[PDB]
Amino acid sequence: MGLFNFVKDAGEKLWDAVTGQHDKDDQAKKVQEHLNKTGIPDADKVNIQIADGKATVTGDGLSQEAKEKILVAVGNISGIASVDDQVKTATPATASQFYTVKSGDTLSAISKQVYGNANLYNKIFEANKPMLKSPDKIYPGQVLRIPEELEHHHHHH
Ligand SMILES: [K+]
Repeated sequence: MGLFNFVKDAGEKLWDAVTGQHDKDDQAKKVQEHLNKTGIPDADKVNIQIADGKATVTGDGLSQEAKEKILVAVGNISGIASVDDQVKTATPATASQFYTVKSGDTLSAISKQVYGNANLYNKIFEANKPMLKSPDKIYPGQVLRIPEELEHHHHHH
């Protein structure tokens, strides 16, 4: 209900994660820019803070999908180990799970893990977008956003 845990070393290499580059809001700056570069929706609706590697998102008035959306992009920074969600939602949306890619897994393999079916790799990857590069282009530490598999009966191919 507050903090989310991520990988640290894994994610977009925005800065020199070896030390933290320069300063707190500068680290955040990269993150904000990163979300704008990637094209993360509602990334302007929120706000990002950085505490060495503990990022904090805030904002209000978006959907929960938008909120977590930012979390993923912010929590997938090389240098960021976690994201403190402080952003508020104005409209009802479906909540998702967060799965961290392990060394050897593919979008399919993890989809099969989270959904029970690998064919749902797209639902994840496209949801991890535009943060995620490509399905088989994941990387160890990629905490992919796992949308809620509504009605397990049918749907899944
Ligand atoms: K990270």
